[PDB]
Order: sequence, then structure tokens, then C-alpha cells
Amino acid sequence: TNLCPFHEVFNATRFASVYAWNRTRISNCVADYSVLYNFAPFFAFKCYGVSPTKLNDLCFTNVYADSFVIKGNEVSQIAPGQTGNIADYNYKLPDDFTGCVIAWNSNKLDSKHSGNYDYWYRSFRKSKLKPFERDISTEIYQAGNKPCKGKGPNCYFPLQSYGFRPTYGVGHQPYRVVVLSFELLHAPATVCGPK
Amino acid sequence: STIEEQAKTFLDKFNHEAEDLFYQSSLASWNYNTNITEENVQNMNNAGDKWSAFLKEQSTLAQMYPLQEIQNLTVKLQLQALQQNGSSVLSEDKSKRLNTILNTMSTIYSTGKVCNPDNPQECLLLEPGLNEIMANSLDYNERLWAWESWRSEVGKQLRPLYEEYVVLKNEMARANHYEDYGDYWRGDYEVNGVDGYDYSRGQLIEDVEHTFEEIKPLYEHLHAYVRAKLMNAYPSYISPIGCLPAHLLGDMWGRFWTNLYSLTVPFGQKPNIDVTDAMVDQAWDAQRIFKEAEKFFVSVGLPNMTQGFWENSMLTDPGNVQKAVCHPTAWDLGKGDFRILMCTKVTMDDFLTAHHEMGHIQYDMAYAAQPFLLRNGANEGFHEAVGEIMSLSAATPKHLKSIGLLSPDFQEDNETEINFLLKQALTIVGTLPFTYMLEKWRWMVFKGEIPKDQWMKKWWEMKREIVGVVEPVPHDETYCDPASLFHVSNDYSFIRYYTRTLYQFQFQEALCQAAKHEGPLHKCDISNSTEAGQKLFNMLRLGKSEPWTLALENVVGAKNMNVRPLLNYFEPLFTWLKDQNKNSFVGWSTDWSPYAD
Repeated sequence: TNLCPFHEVFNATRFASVYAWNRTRISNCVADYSVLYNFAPFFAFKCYGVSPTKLNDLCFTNVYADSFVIKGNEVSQIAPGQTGNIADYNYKLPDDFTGCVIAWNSNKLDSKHSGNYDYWYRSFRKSKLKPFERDISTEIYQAGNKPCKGKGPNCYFPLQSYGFRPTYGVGHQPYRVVVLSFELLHAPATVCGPK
Repeated sequence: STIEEQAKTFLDKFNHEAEDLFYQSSLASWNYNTNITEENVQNMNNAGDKWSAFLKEQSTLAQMYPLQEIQNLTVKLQLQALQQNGSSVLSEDKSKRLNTILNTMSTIYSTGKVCNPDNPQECLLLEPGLNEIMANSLDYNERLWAWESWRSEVGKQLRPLYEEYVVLKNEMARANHYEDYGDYWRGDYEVNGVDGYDYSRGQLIEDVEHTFEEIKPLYEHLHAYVRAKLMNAYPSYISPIGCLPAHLLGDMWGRFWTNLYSLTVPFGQKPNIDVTDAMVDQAWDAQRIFKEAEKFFVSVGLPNMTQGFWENSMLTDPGNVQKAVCHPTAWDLGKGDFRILMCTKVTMDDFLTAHHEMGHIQYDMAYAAQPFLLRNGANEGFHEAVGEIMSLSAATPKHLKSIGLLSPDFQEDNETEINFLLKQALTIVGTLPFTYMLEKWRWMVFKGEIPKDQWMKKWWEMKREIVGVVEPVPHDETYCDPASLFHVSNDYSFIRYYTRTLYQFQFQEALCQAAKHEGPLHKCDISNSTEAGQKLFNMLRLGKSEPWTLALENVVGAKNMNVRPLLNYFEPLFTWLKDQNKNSFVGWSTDWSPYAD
């Protein structure tokens, strides 16, 4: 019996940012969804399209996992058909999404005194993103009508920091979100549930 | 691209850093106010300097966006708030001189001591000082000395400093496209842009005078009633048709007449309502008081407090190893952080002040979703009014009987109601004429109608004309008695108290009518009512994005301030005072003076 390595995704020491997220591929193993209550029993699951009861007796080909860190007031934007600054410029989900969204509070891990400026997010962009798209450009945004040369009036930097602190409110605390996508292709399904 | 998108981007970029910097400054200020050390002072000064430098560098950059090309009201208000130059229009030498004068006046007021004439080594302070003398004393000469020494020692070293301060402030106001400092102060009550809700800086004085013309008779009757008992208090001193001495009003300046309740009690044989003994017998504490306040605030349909509030607030005195300031203040730091600093004792006054502080906290939590530049009240006298409308409801006999502090065998009679109404009146009505006269005198001084050689003359004339108080000793133009007050020497305003006094009664009447109350107004209680809670939350969530006229119409259905609620509240006391003064003289003459004999 070969189990899928969920400890490499749920028990990581350092996570990534929302503008540059990681995507792992899981295949040829058994998906045991009972070890998730050891990282944190309080796992806020949110399934769109499939039920957790009928998810145990299904077989898929590839399972993708995405991880990032956002605030507490931005968890609602991780859903099909949402509008904001994270869903439009950082990470967008399609209207026909079939998966689950898991999040938990990590205040006692990603928070220090004098500010934690190791997390960034994009706020300024020209257009919107497409479903499952990634952008890591660091060019100066032009808001006026003059050519941008350096940095100054009407020329801003597209990245901004969070700076978490343990004294912040429950809405301004860091949260770790994990997205699980299920894909079925014309290939033998090597990812089934326990029997 | 147009100007609106650039302005929006600039505002977002500004707020993103302004929130963090303001949070750091507030945290430093809290750490200073909790523990008094030198490192805390250094950190607070550094944070304040950084915040001031940020506010300076963020200015002069929003000048690229003219207000004549913006059609959105919110962005226009934010830009207008950001484009204020301030004191930077003056030269550096004048600014340094003004800061030096301000610090000198603050140090002179904060450092004062009155020494004994017969013993120069016996020098007393002010607060553990002349306050206790003016509070509890029944001697004419002692009060006269404590008044004259205080008004002659620290009343002569602030004349030229105040003159130069007035000159510099007038120059700054004229440089900032204002007529004088009075217009700069009245600019808060200004609404321009919305049809049907505009307000000018000249209608406020007219409204204040129109309200005072109707408030005057009640004050006349109250003064006539107080003078009759003052005649019996000090024989052969008070005149039956004369004014009242300034050193007998209860305190140093005569702002409140609360200390005169012991001598002007209507019925001394009836007991009073003091739940202090019951609280001591039931062994309560600060936790119980704050939990009762939270239960009261939740009973109307308001959210609960946060865990950080109970984990980070200081509700008890630390002791002697750690020094702190026991002034009750509400702290809003941002990012969902609300704290209360208060040295709570087992009394009734602290039980009433807890509700005021919790109302302040609720108001602060109401507009947490508004932008940073709009996270403030719609007007000056709104927070205090919200606190007072809760304190009045918490100070009702029905609430005390329901929470278990009063025995259910209490017999409510008419004399107890009369005593309660008189005790409330001696505190509420006694401060309106003083504030009105002081503000009018300051406005006339800033405008330039009173020459320098007539300041004290016009001051005492307006005193004897409006308030009806005559000085025991005449003073020349060498004294600066009007500057002996804290708010006068620290550059603060006074009309907020009048506005709050009106708005609290307006809101009280509105909420009691919405709660379907029957009977007198002073017995109203808004406990266990969701309609009033929703009607109040609809206004508390607006913040500063809407004019105060619309916010007042959404509550009481009116656009301006009114005085009828106060008259409806004090009607029974008015009738009783009429019945008592039917056999007495009403009015006062300005010809009599204590130094005439």
C-alpha cells in the first residue's frame, strides 16, 4: 500500500506568496484523507461540484494542489464567480470548477514582532487574468500619459507587502489555503481511494 | 486615462502605508501610556516624527489633481482632506516661535503651585490642591483667597504670549484663505455640493443664538431658585436682587454646579440612589461591570467584543511598581485592535463611565469598513452623544431593579423624581451659558472687534449680562483670567459640548419614540429592543462619507438642531420651579457689586 505524500504539502516550513504559487502533481498512490486532522483538525473544506461521501470510491488520473497565503477577509474571494483584487489579479477559478478548498489559521506560525514582510501580492495591473494563470512580472505600472522611466509620480511598484503581527484582529491574520483539482483524461486512472 | 483613475491609485497607495504607520504610532503611544519610562518616550517621539514626515511628504503630491475635474464625492472629499497645507505656509522662524510659545504655555499651565502667605515653604499644587479647597469649604475668606491667588499668580504671565499667539494664528488663517481663526474652527460645520443639505459658516451663530433665546427662561428660573438658598447659606453676603460671586459657584471657574447639590437639596429626608453599598456587599469587580455592560449592549442587537479586547485591555490599577495615567480613554489602533484603559473602582460613577467607553468602542467598530480618511464621526458632538444616550439609559431605576442592584421594595415618589431632575439640571443646564459666552468672546477677539485695552472689560460685561456673575475684586488690563482654563491654553474648541447636549436629547427622544415607550421621558429605557438598535446602526455605519444633516434626518427626521426635547424633558422641574418661585423675585441687576459697600 503506497500512500500519497500529503506531508510535503500540508507540513511545509515555508509557504509561497499569492502572486507566485506552487503547483504539485500527485499520481500513482492511495489518497488517504484521514491524516489531514493531524496537521490541524479544523480544516475548513469547501467542495464545489463533488461530494466528500462520493469522493472516496472514485478514480482519477492526476490531482493538482495549489498553496498560498492570504488574509482572513480574502478567503471569500477564492470561489467561482468572485470579484476583487485577489480573484482578478492573483488567482482566479473557472465557473465549472470541480474540487475542494481547504483553509486554516496559521497565526502562531507566520507572524512576528516588528512586522513580517516576506509575503507580497499584486494590486496594479492593466488587464485581468484567465483561469489557472500565473504572472511574476515586476515592471513599473504606468498610470499617466507619459513614458515611464524609473519611479516617481504616476509610476508605482506592482507589489505590496502584508506585514503580519500577532496583535492584529481575526480578519487581518494569515491563512493557508490549499486547492485540490481533479482531472480525468483518456488514460488509466492510477489515483483511487482506500478500500 | 483621466484624472479619476490616477486619484484612485494614489489614494490606494497612500492608505496602504498610512494604515501601517498609524498602527505603529498608536502602538508606541499605548506602550508609553501603560509604562512610563525614558525608552518609551524615545520610541513615541521617533514614531511621531516618522508619521509627521510621512504626512509631510504625502502632501504637495496631491496638488496635481484639481478638484474641479472630479465628479465622485468620496474621492473629492479625500483629496480635499489631503490638500490642506496647515502651518507649513508660514516661514520657519515663525513656526518655531509658535511651537515655542505653545510649549511654554503648556509647561506654565502644567507646572503651577500656590504658596502660603504666612509660610512661603508651604506651597500647594493645583489638582491635589485648590480643587479640594474649592470643592469642600464653607468660608468666604478662604475661597476668596484661593480664587484671587490663582487668578493673579498664573493670570499675569500669559498676556503677551497669548497676544503673539493670536497674531500668529490670524496670520496663518489669512494665509490659508480664511478670514480668521474662527472661520477655520467653524469650517467643520460646512457642507457644499449636495442640493438640499448645504450649510454655511454663518448660520451656526444664528442657530446658537436662536436656541439660547429659548433656553434663557429656564436658566433664569434655576438661578432665581439657587440664589434664594444661597442667601440662607451665606448671610449678609448675597443680594436678593443682585448677581452671584464667582468664588461660590462650586469650582474654580464655575463650569459645573454639581457641588451645590448638598446645599440646594429639595427634600433632605428622602434617601438617594447609591448602589455602591450593594456592589460592595455582593463583592463585584471590573470583570462583572464590563460583562454587564456587554450584556446591555448585546440586548439591543449589537455584536460582541473581540478576544483581543479582553486579552490586551487594562481594566485595573497595576499598583506602585508600574506608573500609568488613570484618565479613561478609548483606543482605536486599527487592524481590528480595540483597547480600553481605565483604573476601575467599585463605585457607581465607574459603572456609568464603562457604558460611555463601551459606546465609544461600538462607534469606533461601526465604521471599520470605511476608507482610512473617512474613519471618523460625522461631526464633533457625536461620540459623546452616543455615550450619553447609553449612560442615561443605564442610570435608570428600572434597569438597576432588573439587574439586581436595587431591592424590589423601592417606592418611587414625586420627590425622588424632583431630586433626580434637579441633580441632572445642575450639571446639564449650568454649562451652556458659560460655554456660549466663552466661545462668543473668543470669536469676537479673533475677529478683531474688541481692542486690546478692553479685553477684561468686555469679558466681565458679557459675564454680568449673560451668566449673571459679578467679580468680587475689579481687575485691570494686566490680568489674563480667561486664559486660566485648560482648553483655552491648549488650543481647543467648545461648541462641541453644546452640539452634544442638543444631539443627545434629540437621539434619546427619537429612540424612545421608536421603542414604543409610554409615560414621562426621563423613565425611558431602550433595553431589549432591536428596532432602535437597527435604526442607530444605520447611522453609525455611515461614518464621514455622508453629511451630518442627512445622518440626522435618518434618525430624527430633521436637518438642523432643536431644543424642544430638552424642554419636554425638564417640563416637570420647570413647573415645580414656577410653583416655588411664585413668591420670589426673578431676574438680576448688573448695578450691584460686592465692592460697592
